[PDB]
Amino acid sequence: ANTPSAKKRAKQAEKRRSHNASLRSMVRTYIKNVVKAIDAKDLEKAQAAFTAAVPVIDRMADKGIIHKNKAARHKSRLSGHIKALST
Amino acid sequence: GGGVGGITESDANLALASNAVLFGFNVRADAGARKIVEAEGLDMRYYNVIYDIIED
Amino acid sequence: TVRTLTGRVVSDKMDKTVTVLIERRVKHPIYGKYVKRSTKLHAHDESNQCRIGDLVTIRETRPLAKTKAWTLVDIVERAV
Amino acid sequence: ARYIGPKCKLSRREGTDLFLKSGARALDSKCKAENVPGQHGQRRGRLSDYGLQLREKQKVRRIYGVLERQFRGYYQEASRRKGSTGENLLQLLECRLDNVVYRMGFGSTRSESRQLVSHKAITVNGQTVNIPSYQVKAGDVVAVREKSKNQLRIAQALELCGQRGRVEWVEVDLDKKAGTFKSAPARSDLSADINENLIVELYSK
Amino acid sequence: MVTIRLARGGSKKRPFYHLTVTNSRNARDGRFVERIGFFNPVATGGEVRLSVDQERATYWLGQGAQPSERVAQLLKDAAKA
RNA sequence: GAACUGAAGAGUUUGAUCAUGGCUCAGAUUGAACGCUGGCGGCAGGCCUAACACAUGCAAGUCGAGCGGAUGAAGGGAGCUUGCUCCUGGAUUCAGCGGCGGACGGGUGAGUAAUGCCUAGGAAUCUGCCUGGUAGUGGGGGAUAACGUCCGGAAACGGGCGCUAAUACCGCAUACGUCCUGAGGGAGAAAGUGGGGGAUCUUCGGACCUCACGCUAUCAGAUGAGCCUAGGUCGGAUUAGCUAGUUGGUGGGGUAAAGGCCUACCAAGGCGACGAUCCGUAACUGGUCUGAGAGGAUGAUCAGUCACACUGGAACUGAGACACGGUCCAGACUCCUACGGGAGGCAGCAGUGGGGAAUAUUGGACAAUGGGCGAAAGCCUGAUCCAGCCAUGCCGCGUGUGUGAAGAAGGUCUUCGGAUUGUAAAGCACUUUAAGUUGGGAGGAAGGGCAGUAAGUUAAUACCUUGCUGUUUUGACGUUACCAACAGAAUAAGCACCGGCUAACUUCGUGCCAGCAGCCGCGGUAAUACGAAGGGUGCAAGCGUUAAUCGGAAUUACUGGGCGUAAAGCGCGCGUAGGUGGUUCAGCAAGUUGGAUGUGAAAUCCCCGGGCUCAACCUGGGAACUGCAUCCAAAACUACUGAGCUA
Ligand SMILES: [Mg+2]
Ligand SMILES: [Mg+2]
Ligand SMILES: [Mg+2]
Ligand SMILES: [Mg+2]
Ligand SMILES: [Mg+2]
Ligand SMILES: [Mg+2]
Ligand SMILES: [Mg+2]
Ligand SMILES: [Mg+2]
Ligand SMILES: [Mg+2]
Ligand SMILES: [Mg+2]
Ligand SMILES: [Mg+2]
Ligand SMILES: [Mg+2]
Ligand SMILES: [Mg+2]
Ligand SMILES: [Mg+2]
Ligand SMILES: [Mg+2]
Ligand SMILES: [Mg+2]
Ligand SMILES: [Mg+2]
Ligand SMILES: [Mg+2]
Ligand SMILES: [Mg+2]
Ligand SMILES: [Mg+2]
Ligand SMILES: [Mg+2]
Ligand SMILES: [Mg+2]
Ligand SMILES: [Mg+2]
Ligand SMILES: [Mg+2]
Ligand SMILES: [Mg+2]
Ligand SMILES: [Mg+2]
Ligand SMILES: [Mg+2]
Ligand SMILES: [Mg+2]
Ligand SMILES: [Mg+2]
Ligand SMILES: [Mg+2]
Ligand SMILES: [Mg+2]
Ligand SMILES: [Mg+2]
Ligand SMILES: [Mg+2]
Ligand SMILES: [Mg+2]
Ligand SMILES: [Mg+2]
Ligand SMILES: [Mg+2]
Ligand SMILES: [Mg+2]
Ligand SMILES: [Mg+2]
Ligand SMILES: [Mg+2]
Ligand SMILES: [Mg+2]
Ligand SMILES: [Mg+2]
Ligand SMILES: [Mg+2]
Ligand SMILES: [Mg+2]
Ligand SMILES: [Mg+2]
Ligand SMILES: [Mg+2]
Ligand SMILES: [Mg+2]
Ligand SMILES: [Mg+2]
Ligand SMILES: [Mg+2]
Ligand SMILES: [Mg+2]
Ligand SMILES: [Mg+2]
Ligand SMILES: [Mg+2]
Ligand SMILES: [Mg+2]
Ligand SMILES: [Mg+2]
Ligand SMILES: [Mg+2]
Ligand SMILES: [Mg+2]
Ligand SMILES: [Mg+2]
Ligand SMILES: [Mg+2]
Ligand SMILES: [Mg+2]
Ligand SMILES: [Mg+2]
Ligand SMILES: [Mg+2]
Ligand SMILES: [Mg+2]
Repeated sequence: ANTPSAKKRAKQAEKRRSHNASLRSMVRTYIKNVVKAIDAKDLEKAQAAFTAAVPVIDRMADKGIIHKNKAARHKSRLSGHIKALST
Repeated sequence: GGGVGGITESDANLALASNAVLFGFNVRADAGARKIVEAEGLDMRYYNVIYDIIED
Repeated sequence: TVRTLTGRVVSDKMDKTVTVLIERRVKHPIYGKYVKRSTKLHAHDESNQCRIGDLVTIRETRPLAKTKAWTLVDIVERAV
Repeated sequence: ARYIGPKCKLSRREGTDLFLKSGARALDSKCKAENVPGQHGQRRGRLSDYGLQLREKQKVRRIYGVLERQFRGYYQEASRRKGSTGENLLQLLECRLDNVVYRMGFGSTRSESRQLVSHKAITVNGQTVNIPSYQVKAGDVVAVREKSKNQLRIAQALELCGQRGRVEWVEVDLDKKAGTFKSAPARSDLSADINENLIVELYSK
Repeated sequence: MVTIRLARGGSKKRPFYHLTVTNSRNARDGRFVERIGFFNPVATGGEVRLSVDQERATYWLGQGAQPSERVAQLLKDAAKA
């Protein structure tokens, strides 16, 4: 960089990336738990994982880590998969 | 051909057109003149003392 | 309302989709003669009810695949 | 630029009057105006159609004292305007400020009226104009600045314009040297010797 | 945002202004949305000093367009008359 | 009322003629270059070549009214004594955290023949700041820079330990809208600052009331972008086959959003002589130059879109970038160095070398219009406004005006008589534009500070917002535009050509030489063609030459040409695609015709006006944009459908 503004922006951007990566991995792991539970044909596990995973998905969409459309899509598809599994 | 400054394409292909020897005293050739000198078989000598030039 | 295109069916070997040929007649820019041009479109046939030689009508919708954004609404001249 | 030099070889070469001196004494008894200028003066030398067209254009230009580029501009404007460019060119030439000052008797010739206009001695609408190309409109009042009303030049110019013919399209107020431009003079108000068809023919090639 | 400002035309030391409705991040004399009149700092004679479309100006001010300082002053002056 | 109105030919094949046919010329234009010459101003333009390499300056910062900390005025004072110390207070200034901006403005045209551009459409999306509604801002928690401390390094600077705030960060509470879920139910927010105050308690620390700014969910609007379809967009066939995620279906994943966008199975499809693939070339458009038009050529300056930022990739942050003065990796090339070890990217504004026939100043100011931040003063701004250089272009003005025959002197030619340069000069008399000097003198300026008053907001003559009033304050250009006075004719004309085409002629030198030349052609002893001199003809602060486009060229002929002998009918059949279709009714409405609506950016071209003393130039309204799409109507012709008739 050549000016102080660029250096400060680079420093702040590195901090932002460090903060955001952990939360994104959090959301991914919470979704993957539900996906694995569904793939194993386990109902009670599926409801437990879905109930644990919906609040974090909504909270992280609200914080701005992901877009709310993605949260709605994930919720809809997980709900459909679980409801189809129950029958 | 005389001149002051580095060896250029103009004097390189001025030497090419006269079967001349290209002498540079305390100067260097640039990239284009180097390309031209490599392309043909022009002989180019560098120097930093005038008596080396006189001897050659 | 909705604008449509009318043309012949030239291929139905694909699944749930048909190839439609649309004939247009355009005046030549410089010499003034009228020449005929052809357009080939891939239309969506949900129930595979169109055969080669049929004269049908289609409309425009959102893309359904790549190179497929037209859907047929009526078969009006059944082939022999 | 401007043509500055012998202003009578032009008359001999064109072969017409082509007023350039004050007209006080004469034209014949100053130059023997029957031979073309130069050593080969006695030769006649009948010339071609292009020569006739060129001579006609040169005669008009030397009458009104304008150069070639300004004349081309005048021709383009006359062609752009409606109604028979042939006399449109004359309408437009006859409205220049120096020509109008000449026609009002303030100057003996066109060069002296140009001298007057360029040297800030003429007001058009009560305000000074010094461009010898200003197209005066119908109804303007060309006058003379009060500090320039005692020049003799105007006195001789007026007393000599008293006898050259009645223009009958400008009214000059002799006592205090104020004029008026009623309108542009129609083709029938000018001399019927200029063949403007030759000019239009020359430029349409 | 969307603003109403003056676009400069005319010539050297002879400025003329168009009252233009533009996206703010455009060139001063670049693309615009609509022109709603003009302003003449010199005028004189038969030239008018400034003219504005009342209808278009009110419509654009109702849609959330922020006029500049000069546009505000000139528009209030035009509304005064 | 107007928006047009418009079209030339000549030279050269022959002893001569008509035709065919090529070559050449007369016109208008350049981002031009060169040669000779050169006074002024106004308005524009100025690396077309090496997307070659770059020394040195500047081109993006702002907010203390978000937050700690350290800098600590004036003062009130206190002591001792001329000055110091101390305290309270504290005005100013910011290295750091944090919020915005940095994705704009500016540059260039390498790549790209179609994920580009142009025209017309549509459906499945997002959109900071901006506008109008709806519902809120309740209560906790753990950190960390700055800082202190300990080492190493030439420096750049780096590392460990401890300590502290926020509109930094994370749970909890609640949800008018919002998410998903089928009703049933479940899920998800915030932040506080600044100016005043009646009554109450409290440290009017404050709570509480009020205003302003701010923050959180959400709807609509505006703006901006993403996505899809149809048509069009250079040359080549001495380039004929191309394609296996390829073409389509299903399940799943992924995106803000449709989609082979990706993946796993199933099928064998998709494109192409209406030119696929390949090769070469090239940003596209409004527009510009020519042309009577139709066309041809072409994308400088101006405006819209696209792509690029030393070369090749990748993502992060963010509403928005795969990021023009940001990050990471690799590479080529320069440099530093103390030899341990790092830095760089002018296709931003000036500037340099280099290449070239060829293209300019290390300028001034943020006064004006814009952009970023701020609450507001205000700060920043090579955008912009202006200056400098260059006849590069367009336009305008000067270099004087009248009289003047001894038709002076000199030159040139001569039939030796004279003619011509020539009213030209001199003489005489006038004028002072531009330039020089002196003195006056606008307009580009809206606003800002302070003070007062009146309305609205409340709960309040508070703060604050808004009208108005008074005072003060602002211009780089700039010795402005413009105006008045003084002096004197004083300070200012060159270039090409003169055989025909093509306006303008003779003498003297030379002798197939020296030379000229666009095409015919000149020059071998009287050369209007070479070189001078007299004279003349065109232009004129310019004039010629060279290079390039259209025209003339009806010489690629759609408008608008030809093929017996000048170039040109395949050696002759048959036949595929294609082009074309004898004659009657009836229908339909693709072509065709008429009308309406929307669109066809602005500028430019054109018409009528208005401002610069005129013009160039600037500008108002109109016309036009000949096209495209959608509706309504008509049925003669062509197309299509049904039924006939026989030439
Ligand atoms: Mg949120
Ligand atoms: Mg599909
Ligand atoms: Mg001129
Ligand atoms: Mg002959
Ligand atoms: Mg360049
Ligand atoms: Mg600071
Ligand atoms: Mg740009
Ligand atoms: Mg390019
Ligand atoms: Mg290619
Ligand atoms: Mg909650
Ligand atoms: Mg909170
Ligand atoms: Mg927060
Ligand atoms: Mg604030
Ligand atoms: Mg297309
Ligand atoms: Mg696969
Ligand atoms: Mg799917
Ligand atoms: Mg994205
Ligand atoms: Mg696609
Ligand atoms: Mg699929
Ligand atoms: Mg091809
Ligand atoms: Mg290229
Ligand atoms: Mg023609
Ligand atoms: Mg092109
Ligand atoms: Mg450029
Ligand atoms: Mg542009
Ligand atoms: Mg790169
Ligand atoms: Mg992001
Ligand atoms: Mg980019
Ligand atoms: Mg950047
Ligand atoms: Mg740079
Ligand atoms: Mg530069
Ligand atoms: Mg470079
Ligand atoms: Mg050079
Ligand atoms: Mg030059
Ligand atoms: Mg400014
Ligand atoms: Mg400050
Ligand atoms: Mg600075
Ligand atoms: Mg500066
Ligand atoms: Mg000039
Ligand atoms: Mg020159
Ligand atoms: Mg004599
Ligand atoms: Mg002023
Ligand atoms: Mg002749
Ligand atoms: Mg001789
Ligand atoms: Mg000749
Ligand atoms: Mg000669
Ligand atoms: Mg030429
Ligand atoms: Mg032609
Ligand atoms: Mg030609
Ligand atoms: Mg024909
Ligand atoms: Mg022929
Ligand atoms: Mg023959
Ligand atoms: Mg023969
Ligand atoms: Mg035959
Ligand atoms: Mg056939
Ligand atoms: Mg028929
Ligand atoms: Mg047929
Ligand atoms: Mg337009
Ligand atoms: Mg006027
Ligand atoms: Mg119109
Ligand atoms: Mg009918």
